Amino acid sequence: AAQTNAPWGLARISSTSPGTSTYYYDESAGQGSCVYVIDTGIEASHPEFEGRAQMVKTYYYSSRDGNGHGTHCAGTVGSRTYGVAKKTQLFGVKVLDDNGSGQYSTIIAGMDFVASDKNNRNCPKGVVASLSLGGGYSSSVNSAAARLQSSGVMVAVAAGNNNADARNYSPASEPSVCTVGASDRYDRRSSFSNYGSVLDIFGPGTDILSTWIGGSTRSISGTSMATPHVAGLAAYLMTLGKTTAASACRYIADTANKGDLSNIPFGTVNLLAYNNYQA
Repeated sequence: AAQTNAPWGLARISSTSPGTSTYYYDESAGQGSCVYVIDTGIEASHPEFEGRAQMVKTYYYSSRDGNGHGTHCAGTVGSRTYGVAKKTQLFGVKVLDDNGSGQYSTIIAGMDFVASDKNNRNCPKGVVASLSLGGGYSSSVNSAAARLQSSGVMVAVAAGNNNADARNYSPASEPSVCTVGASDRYDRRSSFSNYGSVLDIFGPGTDILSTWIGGSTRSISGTSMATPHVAGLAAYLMTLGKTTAASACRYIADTANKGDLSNIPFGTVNLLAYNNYQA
């Protein structure tokens, strides 16, 4: 399948070169997979989600996304126009308040929630969790992310936006999950992207168009935006049967575009997520 005039990041993940604008992908499109977006919520009523999104948990007075961040990330995973995996099922877990903040105890509870809640959902092709959040190093936060991964969920986490070594941030620094840095449309490391040996992969993160609250759209930047590209890619590849939740991060690294990014610090992987789709 081909989506013309796609957001640059979608085109990038199906291309061996920057500078194109059509996204190519197998029509299975993540059908039969599920992606949890652990964030500020999801505006599931947005036409872009087509009834495939739902809120399943909140720790606050509402499950609604009063911020937009979670809706944007969910759109990059799986919206019809802005999403990588256009037929996946999206499940929202609101661990962040409408200011975008959350306590680590709540975030940990949300991760353990997903590890159990997947047993209440129909995801025959597999389960992914996208975590566009983080703060300073916490062994308890890292352990929660490790549990979620161990339970059979492909965990993708943002590297962080400090232009610093991600070893000092959580859950970015957890070795067993997939830690995602950000790149721009010219294949440069995004100016704010964290780096370091704990990164597994880069995805598009600068000037990413996706869904927003109020049935709208906007373009924003962050490792928060790169992470759902990788989460959606994992769901897509799991639906194709090419990999599993336990092996998808390694598979994405195996099949990535290699050595094509600029300003990658020595010791950080130079790997850009790529779907290897041959139309």
